[PDB]
Amino acid sequence: SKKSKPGDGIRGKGVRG
Repeated sequence: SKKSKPGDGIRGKGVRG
């Protein structure tokens, strides 16, 4: 979800946490 972590669901743009 466009941050930094290895998965988001919107590819691996990085989940928000």
